[PDB]
Amino acid sequence: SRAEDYEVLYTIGTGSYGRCQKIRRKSDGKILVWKELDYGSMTEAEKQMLVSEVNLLRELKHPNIVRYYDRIIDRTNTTLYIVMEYCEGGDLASVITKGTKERQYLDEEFVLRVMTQLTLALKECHRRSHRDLKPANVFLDGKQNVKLGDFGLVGTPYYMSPEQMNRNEKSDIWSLGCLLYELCALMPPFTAFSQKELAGKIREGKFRRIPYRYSDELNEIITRMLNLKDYHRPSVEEILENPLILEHHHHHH
Ligand SMILES: C[C@@H](Oc1cc(-c2cc(-c3cc(CN(C)C)cs3)cnc2N)ccc1C(N)=O)c1ccccc1C(F)(F)F
Repeated sequence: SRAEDYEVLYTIGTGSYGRCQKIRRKSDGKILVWKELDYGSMTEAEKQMLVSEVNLLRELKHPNIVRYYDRIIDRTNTTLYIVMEYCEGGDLASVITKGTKERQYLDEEFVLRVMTQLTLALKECHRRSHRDLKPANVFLDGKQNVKLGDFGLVGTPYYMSPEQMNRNEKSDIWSLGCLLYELCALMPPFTAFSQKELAGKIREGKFRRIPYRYSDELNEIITRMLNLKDYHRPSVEEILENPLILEHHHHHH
């Protein structure tokens, strides 16, 4: 459990937060990644909070939750390393953006994967009661698995549920609703330039149908998650009972 145990291959992302690197475990050669965080400029409280958060990541083990492996302390450089599984496919935001650029929609089969495995991510999270559902916090591994990251655990809040927007597990369904709709449409269900305009549209509750390449069945379910009334949204359970969702849409080792 020392930085010396891993070798850095190269950097994937920079912050902000700090830095994310693809690394290799020396004992076996397993490819992982770790988040870098320089805690040198933090008070004692912030550091007790940070330690508080990290103890959480150690608790969740689930095939659709980005897997925590290790936490490494380097008091020399005041650097904290959080080591996790490598998700070779990246985040969903990039996939959506890529989709926007080369003007190519994604396959319904892919949406069904994301819909299925993330609904199971939720179901796990609600049970342990968190993480927030947005493209940036959703990762893909090398095996068509879909994993939820730790974000949440200036910009327009596109995914804000009608009830929040105000003063609930059903609020999460809405957010998931917005995420799949964006995966299909390559754009959020409600767009605007100001939050106030946004708010006005969300209270109206209208949006385009997702593209016609997507089945009425898919459209209907996403549409149901975007229902203005929280109690009309399908629960995690009604989502999974849907005829669209099959075994091969689940995670695989
Ligand atoms: C800050 C960071 O956080 C997370 C990163 C990962 C994660 C990302 C990746 C990526 C692979 C690639 C493709 N590359 C081959 C070109 C782009 S990103 C690989 N393994 C990972 N474990 C997973 C979870 C989190 C998290 N915060 O929970 C993050 C977040 C969003 C987008 C990029 C990053 C980055 F780049 F810093 F890792």
